[PDB]
Amino acid sequence: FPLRCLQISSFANSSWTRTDGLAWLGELQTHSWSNDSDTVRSLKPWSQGTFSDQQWETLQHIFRVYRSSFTRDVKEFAKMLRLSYPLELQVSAGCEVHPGNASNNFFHVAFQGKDILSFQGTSWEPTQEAPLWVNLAIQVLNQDKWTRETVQWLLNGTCPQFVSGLLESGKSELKKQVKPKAWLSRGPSPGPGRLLLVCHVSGFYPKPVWVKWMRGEQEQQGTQPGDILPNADETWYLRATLDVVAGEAAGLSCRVKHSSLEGQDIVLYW
Amino acid sequence: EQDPGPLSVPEGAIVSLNCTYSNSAFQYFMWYRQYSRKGPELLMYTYSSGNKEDGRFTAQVDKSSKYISLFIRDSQPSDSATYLCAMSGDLNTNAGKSTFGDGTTLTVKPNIQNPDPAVYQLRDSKSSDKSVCLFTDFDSQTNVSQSKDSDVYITDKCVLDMRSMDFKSNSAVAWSNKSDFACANAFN
Amino acid sequence: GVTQTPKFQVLKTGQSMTLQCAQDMNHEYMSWYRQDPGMGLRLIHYSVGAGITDQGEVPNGYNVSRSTTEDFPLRLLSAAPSQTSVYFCASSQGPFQPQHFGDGTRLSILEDLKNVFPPEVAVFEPSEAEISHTQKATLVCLATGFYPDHVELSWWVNGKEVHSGVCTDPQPLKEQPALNDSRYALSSRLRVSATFWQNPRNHFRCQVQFYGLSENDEWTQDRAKPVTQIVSAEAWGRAD
Amino acid sequence: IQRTPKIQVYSRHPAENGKSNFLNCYVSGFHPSDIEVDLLKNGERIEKVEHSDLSFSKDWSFYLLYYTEFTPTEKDEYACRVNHVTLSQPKIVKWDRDM
Ligand SMILES: CCCCCCCC/C=C\CCCCCCCCCCCCCC(=O)N[C@@H](CO[C@H]1O[C@H](CO)[C@H](O)[C@H](O)[C@H]1O)[C@H](O)[C@H](O)CCCCCCCCCCCCCC
Ligand SMILES: *[C@@H]1O[C@H](CO)[C@@H](O)[C@H](O)[C@H]1NC(C)=O
Ligand SMILES: *[C@@H]1O[C@H](CO)[C@@H](O)[C@H](O)[C@H]1NC(C)=O
Repeated sequence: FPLRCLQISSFANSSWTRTDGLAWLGELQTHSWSNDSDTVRSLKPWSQGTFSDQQWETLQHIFRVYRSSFTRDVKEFAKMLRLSYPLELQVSAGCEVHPGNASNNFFHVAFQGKDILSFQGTSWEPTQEAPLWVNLAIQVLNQDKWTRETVQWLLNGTCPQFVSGLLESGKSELKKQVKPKAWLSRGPSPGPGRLLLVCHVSGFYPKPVWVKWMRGEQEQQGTQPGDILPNADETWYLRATLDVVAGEAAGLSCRVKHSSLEGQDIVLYW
Repeated sequence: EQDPGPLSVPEGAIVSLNCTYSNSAFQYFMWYRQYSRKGPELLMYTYSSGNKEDGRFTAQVDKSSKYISLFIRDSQPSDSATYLCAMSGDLNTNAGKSTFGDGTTLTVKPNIQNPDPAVYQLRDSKSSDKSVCLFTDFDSQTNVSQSKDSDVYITDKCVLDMRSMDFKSNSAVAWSNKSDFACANAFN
Repeated sequence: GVTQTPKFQVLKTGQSMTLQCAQDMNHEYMSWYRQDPGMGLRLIHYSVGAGITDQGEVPNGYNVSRSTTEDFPLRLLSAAPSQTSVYFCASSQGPFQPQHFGDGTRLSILEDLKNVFPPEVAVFEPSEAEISHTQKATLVCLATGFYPDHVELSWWVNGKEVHSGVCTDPQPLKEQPALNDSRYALSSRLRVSATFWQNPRNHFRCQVQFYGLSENDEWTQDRAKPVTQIVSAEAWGRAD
Repeated sequence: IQRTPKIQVYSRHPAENGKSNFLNCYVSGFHPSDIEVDLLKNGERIEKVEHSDLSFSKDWSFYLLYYTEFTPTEKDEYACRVNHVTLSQPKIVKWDRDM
């Protein structure tokens, strides 16, 4: 269950800006952070974890200052490094607490889709394929030791402390099981004597699922799974397919294995 | 996270004042000076492990050994004040906000040079009946003793300094409203 | 900087008192500390931003407000002798940045206000012995019988305030060690070269700013009222 | 203009003519963030449409889930109008019952 703090900073020009954040614990979104709000919105009844209201106000202040500072920094770097707008900046920081002592952390920042730099040990280190101006910005960024120190204890101390808290308060919600409903259909036939068999599976929590076409006990090699697409409710949807000749359609079935299915897999024949 | 009690160091000597924060995980460390009848004044602020110089003041930090210190090189009697230390960054101690130590009082005794044993009597201006003599040019090694008699009243050791002549003098004043008050009898 | 109002105040038990605090630095965080001999700085209340206040270490007997992000006033509803202290206002940019402290406020909560008295200021002329053996004259001043310890002593030479050759006792001594509401006494010494004392043209003045009951407060006692007054004693330099 | 979006339209529960359902249009894997998604009912855009918080996958590409409460019929057709800086013309991906 890793914590991923996502940041999306849009800079249309020298005036217009919009930096929005959001946080995920595992597959569930725990926090929301809109450019309009001065507060970090908690989406789950346990999003504050074990942190007291005072601790939570202190962290809230850090992000408030971070947001303001980061924006004036990108703007100052645009002028200094002579970079043209629009600019798209994303920051992906966080950690994962391992059972039952260790915990690794990360802080990656990307520019115009591709990675540019990340915090490594005590300082900002650039990616190998980063543009030569990133090296020039690291020179400025690393000079400020106060931020290099503030990021360092927040990732090594506060992130794991927070994760441990969220895991304790949200345990039940993170361990919840929602049974999926599955049904079959006839896909668009790409051949005159060929039919694409389709297996629909939706409403399953958590995300990990195994949906594969079967003859009997024997697996189907040509099983083409889809993307595990999300629902409005924190559930998911999958659509596994298999292209076979009209005569081979008889006897074929599709097995579905899910943590909610208490051993009893959904076996739907054609 | 605190520091200890009183210290008395002679002029131009290196003063070592330290704070320990075991067991807490502070990140940013402050140092303050507070003179009598005044408010605290920030000396130094350091967030990183190691030393930072600022004139006659060195602020050493050890995040590993969990102890911080302030060194005053060639200390002047000007430095005589209370030295308060505060620490921040620990999200578990006052949710990150600074935690203050109890405080350390410091007294820097002046370089006497020429000593003079004298206690002359001084008559008042407007009222020419009242009298109170002062035992000026006292020794640094000599401590001002408090009076045992309710009638007699003596003041603590005080050091005056001249900005032009660069002269310092340890003076103590004594006064009483008793029938026939003697200078020699008052000093004890 | 931080400027707290007032500097001194003497009040009676169970009386309301709001001591003001200003900050122009645009700091989010603001705090109220009280300092007593031994315990040091104890947090009363703190404000992390406008419309947000929380309890400190010793928050009982006190009220706080943060209507704006510049003013943080401390209020005492029923003031008691347990609140007779030195109050400090501190403002900080953030929870980790260093604080900027005010000059402090001295509070005197008395059960009976009959104990309030201004200081009797008298300047003692320098001795001929210290002017003939050391060739340096030291004029010492003594202000006796004042309660509470809410005074400010200053040395003025020829109209202008002086700081060189000046030394005032930091902790004033009480006349009676048994009595809790005992009058205080403070001594101050001014040392000037033989050429300055002998000159009859130069003038020496010593002012003591006392902080007592305002003309707005009642005074049923037959004796003279102890108001906020500057009690000063004059001394003229002589050649012989 | 760096990465073109992936538009996929699907219902919450298995389609049944008459009963209430939820229509999901999942605009996946695009870059930059600026995207204009409008779910339509027989050509005209559905006014009361909600959407998740704009987020990005590991590869830094963005993803969004546009959803609304609706009712399916044999006559009525649904789709989502997606316009990005990569798309030279707003792409309209029709909702299929079978797929
Ligand atoms: C524990 C986690 C709990 C999770 C809860 C859920 C959160 C909500 C969800 C998502 C949040 C969004 C994801 C981002 C996470 C990052 C967390 C912020 C903590 C970092 C501390 C930085 C200190 C600071 O603020 N630093 C500022 C201010 O520093 C100045 O003031 C200080 C006192 O305030 C000191 O005086 C100091 O010396 C001085 O520099 C810097 O300006 C900084 O450079 C900002 C930018 C840092 C990011 C650097 C990366 C940017 C590189 C790209 C630039 C290239 C531009 C190309 C045009
Ligand atoms: C910046 O962009 C916004 C629209 O995104 C526009 O309204 C504004 O005029 C622009 N400002 C400048 C200085 O280009
Ligand atoms: C984003 O927030 C800032 C204040 O932090 C505001 O000035 C700006 O107008 C906002 N931009 C948008 C596009 O909402």
